[PDB]
Amino acid sequence: MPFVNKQFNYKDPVNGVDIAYIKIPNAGQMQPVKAFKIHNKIWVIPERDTFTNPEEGDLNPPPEAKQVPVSYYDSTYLSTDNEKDNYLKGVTKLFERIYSTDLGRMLLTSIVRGIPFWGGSTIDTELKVIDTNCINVIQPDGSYRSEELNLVIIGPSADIIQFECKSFGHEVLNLTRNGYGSTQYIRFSPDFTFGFEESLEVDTNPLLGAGKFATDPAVTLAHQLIHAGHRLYGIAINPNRVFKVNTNAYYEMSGLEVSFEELRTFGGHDAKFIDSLQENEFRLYYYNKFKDIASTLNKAKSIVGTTASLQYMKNVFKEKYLLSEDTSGKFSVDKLKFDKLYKMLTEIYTEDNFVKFFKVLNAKTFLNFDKAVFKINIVPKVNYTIYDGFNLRNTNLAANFNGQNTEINNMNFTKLKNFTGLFEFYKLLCVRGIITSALNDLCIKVNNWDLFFSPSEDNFTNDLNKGEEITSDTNIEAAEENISLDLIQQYYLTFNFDNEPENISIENLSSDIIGQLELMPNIERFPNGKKYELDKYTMFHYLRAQEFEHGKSRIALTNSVNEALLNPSRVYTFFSSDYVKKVNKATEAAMFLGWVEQLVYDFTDETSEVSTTDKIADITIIIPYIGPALNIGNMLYKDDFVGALIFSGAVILLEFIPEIAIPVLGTFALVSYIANKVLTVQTIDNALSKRNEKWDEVYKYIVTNWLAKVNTQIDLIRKKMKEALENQAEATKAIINYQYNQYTEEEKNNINFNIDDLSSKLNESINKAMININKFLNQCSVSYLMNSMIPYGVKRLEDFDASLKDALLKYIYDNRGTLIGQVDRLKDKVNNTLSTDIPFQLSKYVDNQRLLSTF
Amino acid sequence: QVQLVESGGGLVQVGGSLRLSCVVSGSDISGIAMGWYRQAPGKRREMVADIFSGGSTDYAGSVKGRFTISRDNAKKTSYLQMNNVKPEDTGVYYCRLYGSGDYWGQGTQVTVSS
Amino acid sequence: QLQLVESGGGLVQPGGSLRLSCVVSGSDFNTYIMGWYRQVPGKPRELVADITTEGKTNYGGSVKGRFTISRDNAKNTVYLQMFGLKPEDAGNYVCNADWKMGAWTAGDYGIDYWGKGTLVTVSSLQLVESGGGLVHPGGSLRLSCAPSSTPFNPFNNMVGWYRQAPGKQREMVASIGLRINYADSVKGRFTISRDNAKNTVDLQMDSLRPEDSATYYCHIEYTHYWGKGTLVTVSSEPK
Repeated sequence: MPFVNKQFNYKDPVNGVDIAYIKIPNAGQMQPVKAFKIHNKIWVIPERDTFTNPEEGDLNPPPEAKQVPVSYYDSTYLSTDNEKDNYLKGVTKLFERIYSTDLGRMLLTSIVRGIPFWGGSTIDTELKVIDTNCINVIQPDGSYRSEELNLVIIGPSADIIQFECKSFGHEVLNLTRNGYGSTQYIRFSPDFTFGFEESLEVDTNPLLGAGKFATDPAVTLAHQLIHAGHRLYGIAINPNRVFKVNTNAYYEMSGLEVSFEELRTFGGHDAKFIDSLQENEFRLYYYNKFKDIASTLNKAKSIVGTTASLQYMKNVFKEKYLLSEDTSGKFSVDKLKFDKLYKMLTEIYTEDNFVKFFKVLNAKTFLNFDKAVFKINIVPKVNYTIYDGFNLRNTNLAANFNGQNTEINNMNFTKLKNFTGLFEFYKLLCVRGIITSALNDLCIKVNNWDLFFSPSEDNFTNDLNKGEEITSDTNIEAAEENISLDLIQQYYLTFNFDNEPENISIENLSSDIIGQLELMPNIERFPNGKKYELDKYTMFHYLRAQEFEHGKSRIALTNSVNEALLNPSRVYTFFSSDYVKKVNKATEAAMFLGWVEQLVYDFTDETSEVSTTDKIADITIIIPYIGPALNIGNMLYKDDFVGALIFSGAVILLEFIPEIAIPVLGTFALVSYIANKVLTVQTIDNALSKRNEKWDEVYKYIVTNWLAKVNTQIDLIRKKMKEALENQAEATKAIINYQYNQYTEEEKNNINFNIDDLSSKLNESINKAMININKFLNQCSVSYLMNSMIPYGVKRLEDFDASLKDALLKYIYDNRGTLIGQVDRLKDKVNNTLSTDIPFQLSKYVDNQRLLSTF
Repeated sequence: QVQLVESGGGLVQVGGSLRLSCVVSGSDISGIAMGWYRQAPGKRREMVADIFSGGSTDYAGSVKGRFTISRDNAKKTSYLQMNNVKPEDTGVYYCRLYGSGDYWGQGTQVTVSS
Repeated sequence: QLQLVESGGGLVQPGGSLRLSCVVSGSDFNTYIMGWYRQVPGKPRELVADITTEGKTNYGGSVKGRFTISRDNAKNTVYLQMFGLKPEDAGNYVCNADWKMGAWTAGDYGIDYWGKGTLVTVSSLQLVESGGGLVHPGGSLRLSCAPSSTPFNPFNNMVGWYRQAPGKQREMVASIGLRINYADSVKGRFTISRDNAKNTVDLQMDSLRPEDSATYYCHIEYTHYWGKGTLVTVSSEPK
């Protein structure tokens, strides 16, 4: 029952079975490397990946910096035996952790079942292995055997934290996306992880720790395993399908590369960035590719290069693709079994669902970009357990994701140099001097990943304007509700945990297996250092003004952004002028503790203010200082912000106003069926049901647009407010500490100040503020949805209803002969149904108790 | 009901160019992928090019750079431009609509001649 | 499920000796890998010594022959004999019962047993507290703290009462300075106050609940001044 049923040490002797030197497909001539078979069809190679790609043999930083927020290099990592032993144990521990969850047990079983298809012949009737889905296993006597395998975990390439799933290609076959599948090579390290900021959780967890949290490497590995799952079943989305962004405006990222395959794999809100028209195209496409496999098995009359029988191999693929087989031996794809399998691989196996099973803190979206790299070590039980990861039960790390908090659990996280420099990739944003005064421009650099995600309109497609023929055939969809924990359990119960495919004997391949990694689209660098001359101070200027670097002078707060940007000893605050005065005053040692007491009260009071309002649709609270914290709406003052918000609604928050384009909806054409009452009536019922679906389709589309175009904007402001609050705490702490350090050693001894206590209390206050800010911003996001996007859908939908009503009434009259005895009842039904809107229910489209309880 | 009708094809000189065409009737092709396949005698039918509704494409490795696939949602058509044709290209070509059924064109011969 | 109770800790002088013992409640004590781990606040447990089911011993890199671990199976007890104590040996000494399960240990899964520990301190103004005890739910207790200076009397400054239950992080219960603040869980039930004559900060606790059970500490805010603590236990009779 454990996934890894053997203890593996790097220096264990080879046995040619599960501990051996192996060779993998290669462009040139690789030497054998020591590897471990930790489970049927899965090997681990504790080596840096200098093998799989011949253009990637050097382990040093590259000439051109990778265009990624966090990268890390160390040519000496994983070069010693002890590191390789620790690497191996880390990976096996992580597999056990994944396997210990119902969801991971199901994913790993799917991976073992997902043998690459035997499509290596070009003969129409022959089953044959593809050799790049194999390895050579050297035996203790120095001979070798060849074996099929599904999955290899290997150490990273030069960028130690670039984790990804690689595989060898085919001259004609695109194995990862044509339904065949291919052996997957994951570059992965258990020895490092990412740090991310998170503030969404403060309401459920008000004592959430300060600073960065670490991603649990189990989540990270599970993410790569999910890609490996798609690719083994040949249903990966082509990497030329990317979510393209606008990059022209000053506030927009210079560039961003996020694949559809990535959005899918993340799940949650991110996967909903992809509209139904594209979703359904994919699903129909993979369905047809599975049908071709079934067909190819029906045409197969022989098998070569193994003693395994044709019956055995056909059966392996029956099970892999969950094909149906009739009593005559003929394979087919059942639509319902396919939809289940495809839904499990693409919607059940997601990062977001793994996070739910691990009960860990994790980024909620790919747009919550990693901010740091940490050295970790998960092998010792005192650091990390298979059931609890870092959050060890019955310790202070059990609650509030404390185990993942890199400041609280600092013995487990060593922060490394990020080799992406802070302004390696940036835009230069300059307030024209004359705006401030002729005086010099106020120009600041802004890190690429601090800018706004603005998705290209090309990403959102629909066929809403497309007419539709309605027939007596109901052609009516089922509900298809969102992946619940109960649904997952029901997949779990179905699941085949019985009989993995066997390790069969195949004939020996050549000593060097020739292979080239799958051809990838080339990616153009995005431009860098682009300069914008602006006629206003931006949120980026307001935020930068709140920062300070290393120095000797006493920092002073100022209510002037301009003063702060110009003087490294001056820091902008949106707090009151009384706070400025109180925090900046020379304070004698006898009044120090009273002064800190007051500042913490004032800091809390200022950051906890909430105004209530009845004058805004779907917004019942306002946090006024967001106005001057970030120059929202370019009004410098809170009164200006509260009023502006009442006057214009949630739109004043946005850096850009989305297009939400809903065309005239395609009209329904009804097939007539003279001489048949039941079919004519069915056609009227079908019209009305499809009209109900039409409202649902428009709403679902609008939500996708809103999630991607609007909610993302609000999320970033939410993150900048947390940064702004942190900046105020750090500045206030630096000033208080400077004052303390002016005192004599007698006064300090008497006072016995603990700056850690102050940090804690301020962090507590920041959490309380963020509870209010998150609730507020949530309201704004949903209000904007409710009041500025959805009504465009509603108007078009009511237009459609009105037209349909006329169509259906004409149809009843034109068929009143046939309908004789049924004309009046159908009139009422048509009239009733089409006289009232189908209410928008947000809960129907998005699952997040955060955005839903606003509704 | 759904019909795919191909046109074009025939004999072509090595190194030459040839365009195959297909028109879909009985269905819109908006939101549905399409593709071209080929099958040489005794051999398994293989995908040659794919094109998704939004225009993105995929190619068999060995035709990339020589073949281009295109579609027109408004006209419900697909075409396969074949340049620098090689003896390996000879066979029966088929257009496909990746819809809820088995939607294939009739099959059209392309013979590459030296 | 096993209970583990360590004894033997205390204050020791650099160079001095200690003998730790742990008695385990349960069965098949001789089934377990017994260990001693050292833990300091804000840090992971760290192995000091452990002993296999067969009596085989293992020691941390800092021990260097100074300590001896031993087990007595007929008494369900593990021992750690310690000599030449150093300032680096200071910490909570926690006994561990672990065992093999397949390729892993129960410790690796996370399901193994740990005691609360016995504290080891190594020697080189202060608040005192009192008024704790055992009460039924719905009962009352009054907690009290006083200090035991120049140029300032920081006791004059803001003072807070805190709570900590084993395995859980510390929390504030109430603070009194310019303002009186209460934890949300405690509002309407507890009252913090000052007695100038008596020179005390007090915490009246009414309508006590099982969940109030914890060691309560007094503190001068934003300083390192902390009291030793006073046990508060809210429980009904076993019946």
